[PDB]
This record gives sequence, structure tokens and C-alpha cells, in this order.
Amino acid sequence: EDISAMKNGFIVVPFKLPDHKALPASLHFMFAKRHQSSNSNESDCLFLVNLPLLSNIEHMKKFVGQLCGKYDTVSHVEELLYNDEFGLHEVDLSALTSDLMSSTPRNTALLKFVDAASINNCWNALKKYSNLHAKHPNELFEWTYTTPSFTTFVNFYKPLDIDYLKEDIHTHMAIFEQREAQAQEDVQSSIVDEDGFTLVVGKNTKSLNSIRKKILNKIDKKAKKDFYRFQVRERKKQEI
Amino acid sequence: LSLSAGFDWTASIL
Amino acid sequence: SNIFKLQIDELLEQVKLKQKHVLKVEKFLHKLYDILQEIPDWEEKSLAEVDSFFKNKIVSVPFVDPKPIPQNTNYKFNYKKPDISLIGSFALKAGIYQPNGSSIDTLLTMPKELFEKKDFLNFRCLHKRSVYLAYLTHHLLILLKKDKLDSFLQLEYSYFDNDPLLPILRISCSKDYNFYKTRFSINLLIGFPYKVFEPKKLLPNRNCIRILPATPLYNFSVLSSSTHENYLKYLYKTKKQTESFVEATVLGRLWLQQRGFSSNMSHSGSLGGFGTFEFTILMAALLNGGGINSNKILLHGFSSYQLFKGVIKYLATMDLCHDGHLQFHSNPASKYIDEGFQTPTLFDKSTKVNILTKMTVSSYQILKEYAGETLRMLNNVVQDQFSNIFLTNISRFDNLKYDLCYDVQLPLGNNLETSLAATFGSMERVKFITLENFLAHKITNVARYALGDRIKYIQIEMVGQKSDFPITKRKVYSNTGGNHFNFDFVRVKLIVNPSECDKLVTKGPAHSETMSTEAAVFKNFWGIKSSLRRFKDGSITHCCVWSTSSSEPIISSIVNFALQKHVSKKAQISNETIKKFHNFLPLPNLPSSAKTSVLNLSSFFNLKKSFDDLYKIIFQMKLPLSVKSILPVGSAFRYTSLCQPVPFAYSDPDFFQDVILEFETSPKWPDEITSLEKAKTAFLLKIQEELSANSSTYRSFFSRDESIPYNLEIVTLNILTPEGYGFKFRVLTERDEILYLRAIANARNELKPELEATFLKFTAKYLASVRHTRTLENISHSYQFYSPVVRLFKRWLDTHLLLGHITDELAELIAIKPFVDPAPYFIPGSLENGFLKVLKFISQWNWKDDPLILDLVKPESERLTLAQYKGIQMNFTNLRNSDPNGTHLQFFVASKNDPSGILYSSGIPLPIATRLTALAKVAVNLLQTHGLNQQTINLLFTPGLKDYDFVVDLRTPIGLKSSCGILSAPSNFPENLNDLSEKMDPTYQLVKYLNLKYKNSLILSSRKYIGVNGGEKGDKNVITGLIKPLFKGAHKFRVNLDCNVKPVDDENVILNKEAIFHEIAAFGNDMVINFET
Repeated sequence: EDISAMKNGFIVVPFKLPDHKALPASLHFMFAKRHQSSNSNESDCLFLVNLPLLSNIEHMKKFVGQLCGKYDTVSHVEELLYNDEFGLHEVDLSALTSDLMSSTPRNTALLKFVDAASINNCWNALKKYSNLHAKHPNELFEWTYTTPSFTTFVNFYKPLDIDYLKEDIHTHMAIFEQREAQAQEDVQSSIVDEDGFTLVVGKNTKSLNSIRKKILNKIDKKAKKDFYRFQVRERKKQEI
Repeated sequence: LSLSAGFDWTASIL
Repeated sequence: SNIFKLQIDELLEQVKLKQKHVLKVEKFLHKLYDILQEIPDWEEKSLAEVDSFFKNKIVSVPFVDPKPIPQNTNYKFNYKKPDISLIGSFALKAGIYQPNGSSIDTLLTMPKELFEKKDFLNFRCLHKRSVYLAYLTHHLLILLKKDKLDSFLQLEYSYFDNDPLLPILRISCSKDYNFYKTRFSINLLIGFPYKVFEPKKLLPNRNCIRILPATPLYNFSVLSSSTHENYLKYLYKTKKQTESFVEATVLGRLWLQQRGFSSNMSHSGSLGGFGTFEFTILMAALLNGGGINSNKILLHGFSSYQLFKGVIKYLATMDLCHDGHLQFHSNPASKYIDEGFQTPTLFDKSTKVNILTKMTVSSYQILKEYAGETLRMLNNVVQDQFSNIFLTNISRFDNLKYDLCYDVQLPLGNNLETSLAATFGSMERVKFITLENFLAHKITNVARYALGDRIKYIQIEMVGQKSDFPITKRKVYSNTGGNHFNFDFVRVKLIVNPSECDKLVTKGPAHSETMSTEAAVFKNFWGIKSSLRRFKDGSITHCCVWSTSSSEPIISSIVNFALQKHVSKKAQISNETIKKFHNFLPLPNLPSSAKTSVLNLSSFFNLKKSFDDLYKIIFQMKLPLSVKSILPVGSAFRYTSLCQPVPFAYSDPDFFQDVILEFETSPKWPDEITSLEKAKTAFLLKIQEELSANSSTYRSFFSRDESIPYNLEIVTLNILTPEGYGFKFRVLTERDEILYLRAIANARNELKPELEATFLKFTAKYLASVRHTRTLENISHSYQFYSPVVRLFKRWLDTHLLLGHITDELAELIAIKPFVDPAPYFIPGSLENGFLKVLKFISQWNWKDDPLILDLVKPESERLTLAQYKGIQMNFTNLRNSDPNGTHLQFFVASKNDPSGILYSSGIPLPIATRLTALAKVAVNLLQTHGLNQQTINLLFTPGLKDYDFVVDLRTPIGLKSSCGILSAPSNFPENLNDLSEKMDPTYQLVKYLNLKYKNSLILSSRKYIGVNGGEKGDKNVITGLIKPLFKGAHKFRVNLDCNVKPVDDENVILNKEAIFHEIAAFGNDMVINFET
């Protein structure tokens, strides 16, 4: 109740839970800290931990919209990065198997804003928001939990649109045949180094990336015991 | 009644 | 062999008796002989005079029925000093330690002067023996008081080997001479002198009770009573000749006990008649010959293993009852005769005694089956069989040991009804001395004749039969018997024949101009049930027709009618356990479902026929790549689906059967994964279009498959067949498998363990699945009861919420172990027998130290060889070396299809693995405490649900039982295929995703099949969870905690259970109703 900020620095951001018949003031608590990174796409972001189930960008647009109104702060959310509620996208197999078409914690995500003016505004609102739970828990905000994305996720058993799938397959492969075409031309184009060394490429080879990994992946019989005087001399030595 | 067995989390039943 | 030999030595010293107790008993009965010396003699007495001697005494003479009456008891009675001797196993010093206790047999030889040459007629010798026993008991009793030993000694009468004609005195000690710790009981046998009566007159064919019918049982008792020391001398010689006599004896003794074989009487009903002495006498004869050419089959130089092997081999293949018998000379090479006496016979020409008289015909076949069945393991070299042959008791539970069990309550059970008593008849008293022996024969013969080929072996057990009675009483007293019949009720146990158990019609002798004897008995036996029928082939034969039922087998009806008609019209036959088991199997919603037998697979075949029609269409369709082969891999295709397929019952989870499509090998497949399936989808797209155009009656749609981790683009085509069946098609490409290997190689070292798991699921679905369905399908034909028992096994798992984590394949492999490896038991031929044996195996399975490996082959190639066997063993040791406690892997299931052993048992949480074993252990414990009955079986299949930390109740909007094809219903597929979903049960998909989110913290479970285990409406399902110990308690907060928690201190957090419930509640939406924590 009294806790407002955590010693390691993650601010508590309590939420009020929905009212349901199955669940007859239960709260959900988020933990957040300002994120620092030289990476541009990660710049102007805020660490979040312990997210509610299926928290899409629309959810935070509601929450930040709530915070803006009460505290008259101008804050706008761009996007939510690294949101994997079930770990589907942790590994990019397309990058693993090949380079074409893919040049590339848990229960946490990065929450990106428009500008540094929004983030310092939102953080200060977040601190005051944390203080409320100690004093006035009643005014605590409520997590709706229901969004258009949630309804699509709930509808697991939905046949896919054949028309949409047909277009997606066509566009995907059409790009692939282009990328495959250029790759095969590049390998079989008489590559020569700045110092004139001509790379050897076998027929049917398609990708230079393939050649590299093949490299990464990858006299005694003719030596004879009896030819020289010392050899038989050694043999005569051991014979006696 | 029912068949109820205490859940084991150390593989102690074995 | 060396391993087996050392295993023998270990067993012997464990069961070796402690020599200290031998001195303790030797001290006692040595003094007991002195007490016998004190006992005075007696004068000649008539029955009137001895009666006066015993009217007031506490002792009562145990006269054998028929008791002597004054008219026929003209011969007088007298007592004289016997010649005491010690006989039995203790005399041969071949005994062992028995926790229940052993018995020492001391023989008393009635002096020859006390008999006439014709005292073996009309129980003349027996009644003399009875008073001789009675007179000794009186004097022994008073002398026991004089010596002050009566304080810790209890005396009672008993029947030797449960032989009513041979009462004996048993001495046992209750808690210096006190031998209670020794666990021994002195048995006093009053034997006759050798050659008092001409043995020729006592031959089995001869008769000795005037009324002519022969008296094999009565003749054996008197002749055997006169031949005790002679066999001891015979045995005493042999153990000198072969050094391994006593060793070969004990191995036989342990083997017999495990199979529940004893020397006690069998015509009464108890399984036995073959004991150590019969094992010893038999094996002695083989050392002297045994072949048709009278050649030695056993040599004195043989060791214990060889001596045991020969006798087990001998009993297995040579027949002693119907065709062929042995003769030997105890006092002459033993030779095998081809002629048989139609009864188990081991003749002794020297003594004119058949040693197998106590051995029943019905028991003999079971004894033969066990020996031959064991001879196969003895010859086995791939697998060690020492424990099964010797260290496994199969007699603990009859229902495990016998496929079917019926209990029959005879009428008027304080004396049996006059009609049944009248049926006994005088020719049968002379033949069968006791009505119990007669009644057992009666029920056997009708049951054998009625069932015929439907069964393999039958055992009739007389429940509650006693053999010991107080000295104050002349004969045993049963509470229901009233001194009339020594039993409570008769139980009929069978070993059924699955091949012909469920035949609708019982064929009989063919029709003829003149009524033949075989046909005549057929008509008389079945009465009105008899009929003469013609068939398509044109044959005219007498046969009776029965009706199949989904609740009970044909075996229940036939025995009920047969027993009532012949034995007694008032008998009550009931076997409710099998009926309850049958009912638990979901009843399909097909025509004539109730009348369908549990062994019928017509529903599965009809599904296959529908697949065949589609199977033709897809070939004739023209595609860029010629279709290579379509391999159906669905559960129904192997007859393992929990509920049988039903047309249009699309609410069933198993409605859509997976099917593998494979095209001709091409070099044009995409080299990157994501393009590859998208190319596969393109092939499926064209297939759908042409199918829609050419065959409009077929309906189709596409779906998202995500079983393989991180492969989010595999798309499957679902085909709705006009017959009303669903099929799911997925494309297989040869380039597919190498690409996964490519991913593993290039993956980071930390990520490689994750990628190989992704491959593991892929081969489980695509590659190994093909081999799995193929072999199980073919094997299933030989094992008739496999398709039912597996389904109940999965049904049992679903009730306790275990199917969600256990892959269906793993359940199948666990459930086939009793069939491919039935030892030490037989192949199950009953629904109850198969299911409980699976329970027995799981209860005793030490999966941490013992691997499970199965030979998926038909009953006696593809059998695992020594190299393959050892290879799989090394895999288990290597894995357990890395995972000794077994957290990562618990169940190690391997075979020819799965040499790695981890394919179908990976990813199972340890709690579910322990829960599975914990349930099996407790279930077996309940069985031991309380016998199989209606109350117990209900407990087996009902979930406690209290151990779970929190429980969530869910209800579906509509009842799914009807749409699941389960008879307590759709007739066509919806016009809009979106309307399939509204009649679906998504709770399993809810749990799986919730498992992924809360994998580090929670373990959620639910019932896969709601139509079966969701009540009458099949609409109620329950989600049950578990909080791991680490997150159950408070933790210091860290970014990698990966759990939904709430603060308590500035550096402490605790699990936020109430927030989790709200996430669970809203996820189910209106489905969730209540929360229990």
C-alpha cells in the first residue's frame, strides 16, 4: 500500500481489475523504468514489467490517454516493442536458415513515445500515479482488458480468408524469385578480388552466403618405412 | 469419494 | 548365463532358512517323540465302545463322511504304538524361509496288526485311522498339560492337502520350547504300513466303495497313505546322485508359489495339485529316463539351471492328460507312453500310485500354459527374465490373473435345496466323495461344454472353503454351510479366447438323416436355445444364436443360461464390474450402437472407406508435381480414438484426422523455410480449387497449425467429406527435414537446445508418426482388445486432467506394454484385465532407473536383437547420467520406430509424470484394501480435484455431447463454415496458451473431451492449476522473474493470484462461472 517506488528503481503502477461474476478491490501491478539506449528505435522508450495478458498498443493508448486527462500532460505513444506474451517470436528461423528475406527478456516490453517531451511528461505522471495507491486507492484506474485484438485472439477457430492467403503467397514468392535470381547471378559473375584473385564457384551454386558457411562447416600412407640406409640400419638394430 | 494423491514435486513417490 | 547363475545364488541365500530355528524345532519335536512314546496302548473296541470312550471327552473323533453307523461298523477298533518318522521337505532338508510359515510333516505308521487284508473297502481303513488319530489327540492333550507345554501350544484338526478323507492333527505355537518365532507348524500324518493292501486292487480303474464305478480319489488316498517313506527313500537316493537336487527343488518351489500352485486338493476347486513333491517326484523320474525311447532327458551332472530348464521344458511340450502319460519305478527306465487316461497321470509301476490324481484336467492346461509360456522367456536372450519368472506374484489378484470372473450364489445357502442335493446321486458319492468335488465337476463340464472354443482355460474356485476345525468338532463347519457344505459361494474364472469370444452363433454338429450322438447332446444341452440353421455356403448345422450387447460380452449370457438350465434354475450369476467398465466406454451415436460389441471396428472401417473415395480423387487430379503418396496418420486410422468416429459429429476433437501429402522429389523447392510451406500452401490451394470444381459435394477450408514451435506459416487444408467425416491434409517435402538441421547447425550454442526441440516435434508429427500408425494398426489386429483398452486408458487420463500434457502416442505405448510384454501374465483377453494391468505396470514402474522398451511385433522378423537392445540401454544410461533425478525427462519409451526413446515423452512436466504414477499406486492400493466392486470402480474414474491449488469451473453455451456423436445431433455440416466454431470447445486451446504464458510459474490442466467427461450435457469443463514452490513463496524482485507478482517490501514480491484469476476469467469470457481457491 505504502510502496510507491522500488529500490532498484522500477516504479509501481497499480491498476484496478475488471468486475466479473466469477471474480466477486483486486489489483494488477506494473513495474516500469526509463529506458536508455543508443539505438534509435529503442530511444525514447520506457521499460515495462509484469504486463497484463494480451496488452497491445491500444491498451496503453487508453492508459496514457487516461493519464494525460487527469494530469493535463501531453503524452503520445508511438508503439510497443518486444511484446511476446507467449514467446512465439523469440527466434527468427528465417534468418537462421538463410540470409535472403531476413537480414537479421520475458514478461517485459519497451514502450515507445513520439518525443522526449512526452516521456518526461508520462514519467512524472507515473510517479504521481504511484503515490495515489498509498493515499486514494479508489481513484485507481481500471484495466478494460477488452480490445478488438482480443476478440480476434479469442476467436481461435476461424477459417482463414482464401483470397487474402492467395495474395500473400503470390507477393512473398515473387519477391523470393527476385532475391534468388540476383543471388545466383552474384555468385556466378566472375568475382575477382582487388588483388586479382578469382573466386571459384561451382555449378548449381546459388548463394555466396552458402559458400561461406560451407567453408565454416569444413603423405602418411606414402611414407615408407624401408628406403634409406638409416631405415634398414634402424631395422637391423631392432632385429638384434 | 475419489482417488486423490498428494502432488509430488521432488519425484519422491518413485 | 553367468548373470543368470549369479542371480540364482542371490535368490537362494535370501530365501535360505536360518539354521538357528532348525535347532529350535529339532529341540521341540525330538521331545514330542518322547511324549508319543509315553502314550499307552488300547484294546479292541466296537463303534459303540469307542463312542462311550469319547462321549464325555472334549476330543471328538473326526469321522470322514459317510460316518460309520452301528450296522456297518461290525469291524472293531484298536490302538497300538506307531513307528514314528519324519517326512516331507524338512526330511530332505530342502525347505526355505516362508513369511507365512512352513509345515513339518511327521508320519505315524499304524501297526500292521491293526488291519485286515480287506480294510481298504467301504472306508474300513479310514474309520480305523480316524479313531487312531482321535485316541492319540486325547492322550497327547493330557500329556501336553502334564509337561506344562499347553500354555503356548494350540491343537486343531485339519485335512492333509485339503483332502477330506485324511484328517490330521496340526500343532502350532502361539506367542524354552516355544517355537513361534520359527514360523513352523508340526503336522501329524497317520500313515499306513507299506503293502498292507494289494496295490493292484487300488488301481484307478478299480473300485473300492461298494454300491461298478471306479474310485480314483478314494483309491489314491489309502494307497498314498501307505506309500510315504518309500518316496522319501526314492528321493533320498537321488539327491546323492545329483549334487543339484535340493537346488533344483527350491527353484521349482518358488516358481510354483508365484503362480499360486500348491500340492493341495484341486477337484475341490482350489488351483493346485502340483506342488514341490510333484515337482520333485517328476524331476526324479526324468533323471532316470522320461523319453519315448526311455533315454535320460536329465543328467546327474546338470546344474540347477539345467535341471529346472528340463522339467519346465518337459511339462510344456509333452502332454500327460489327454494323449500320453509317464510310468516310472521308484524302487526300470522311465518311459513316455503315447496312450493317455484323459486325466493328468504320472503312474508309478513300483507303487501302482498315480501322483497326479490330485491334479485336475482344467488346472493341468493352465499348468502346461505357464510352463510353455515361461520356457519362452527361459530361451529369451535379448532381455533378462529372472525377476519375472521368480520375483513376481501373479496370484495376488484373480481379476489380473483371470480375464473374466463370475460369482454364482447357489440357492438355500442351512442346507442346499432338496433338488440340488438330490442331483448328487449315489453313483457320484462313490465317484466324488464330497458334493463340493461333484459340484465343481458339474459346473466345469457345463461351462466347458457351453463355452467351448470361446475360452482357453477355466477355473472354479470355492470361496470361503476351510480346511481346519476345532478338536471338539468332527468335520469343518461353514457359517452358511451348517456342516453341510464347506464354502460361501462359487466363483467362475475364465481365460477367454479373443478370436472367438464374441461370435454371434455357436456352431454345432452338422445335420444328418439319423440324429447323431454329438448332435443329440447338443440339442439336449441347449434345449429350446438349440436350433438348426442354414448359411450362405449351404451347410445345415445345429447352432444357437445369441445377441451382442455393448454393455456385456456374449460370455456373460451363455454362462447364465447354461448354468441355470443344468445346475439349478435358482442360481444367481452376476459380474457387474465388466458391465461398469463397458459403460464407461463412450457409446457411439450410430445405428444399433447398443447392440454393437466392444470389439467391432465397423465405424473405423467406414471412415477409412470415405478416405478411400477421396484418396482416389486426389490422384486423378493433375498437379505440377505428381502426388507421391498420401499416408493417413489420424488416431482413428489406428483404432485408438477415444470415441468412435461419427458422421457429421464435428464437435469431436478428433473429428479431423491428420493426413500427410507428399509429392515427387523436385529440385525446385524453396531453399528458405518460409517460402517452402508457402509453396506447400500453393499446392494445397490448387488442390482445393480443383476439388471444389470437379467435386462440389466435398467442402473445404483452411486452418492455422502452430504445433511445431516457431513455424507459424504451416497451413493445413481441412476437407469435409460428404459421408460426414473430416480430414486435415499437410504437405511433406524432403527438403523440409534438412532445413531444420540447417537451423540447428547455424543456431547459437545457447539456442541449439531450443531448436532441436522444434525438430523433435516435427519428426514426431511428420516422420515418426507414419511409422507409428503403420505398426500399431497392423499389430492391433492380433491384439483384439487393444483398441478398447487404450480408449478407456485415455478416458481415465482425461478424468484426472492428464491427457493435456501426455501426448496420445505415449498413452498408446504405455497401454501396449501388457500385450507385447505380457510376462509374467498372459495376453489380456478382457476389457477389465487389460486396463488394470496397465494400472499395475504404471504403479510398479521405476521410470527413473528402469527404461520402458517395447517389441512392436505380433505374437510368436523385426524383434529387437542384442545389439539393438544394448544400444537402447546405453542411450538410457547416457541420458540418466545427464539427468539422474529425471526432471527434464521422466518416461523413457523406445522401440524400433523410436531408438532415441525421448520422442513421445519430451516436455512433460515432472508433476504430471509423478501425478500419473501417484494415481496408479494409490489405485492399486485401493484394490488391495477393497476388492473390485461398483463402489471402487467409481472412485477409480472420478477426480478428487482437491489437491490443485485453485480450480475454475467452466460451462459451454450448448451441450456438446450430442454433437460429439455420443449417445446419452447434427446431420449435415453448416452452410457457413464459420458456424463450426460456435459448436466447438476452446478450453484446451485456452489452457495451452495459458501454459505458455505461465510456464515458469503455473501448470494449468483441463479435460480435453468435454462431451465425455462434461456431465449429461457434455458442457461442463474445469481448469485446474498449480503454483510452483519458488513462486508460491515470496521472492526478491528481479527483471527475469517472469511472473505476475505484487510488492510486499522494497525488495520483495509475491505471486498475484487474484490478478491471474481475472486474466483467466476474462479469457474464457462467459465460459467461466466460478473460481475455487
